[PDB]
Amino acid sequence: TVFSQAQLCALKDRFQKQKYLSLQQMQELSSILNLSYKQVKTWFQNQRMKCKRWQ
Repeated sequence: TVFSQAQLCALKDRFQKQKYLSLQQMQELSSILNLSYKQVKTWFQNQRMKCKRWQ
């Protein structure tokens, strides 16, 4: 239920390139990292909610 440091890098890496992923893309990314899609899905949302200028 808690992301490893490498996983955080990988998610943070993509978010810097893409604030908005498609459902197919979030499924693809959750497979690589071995995390639930819901987990990946929530992560991006939480991430976007922190700043106005990422919305």
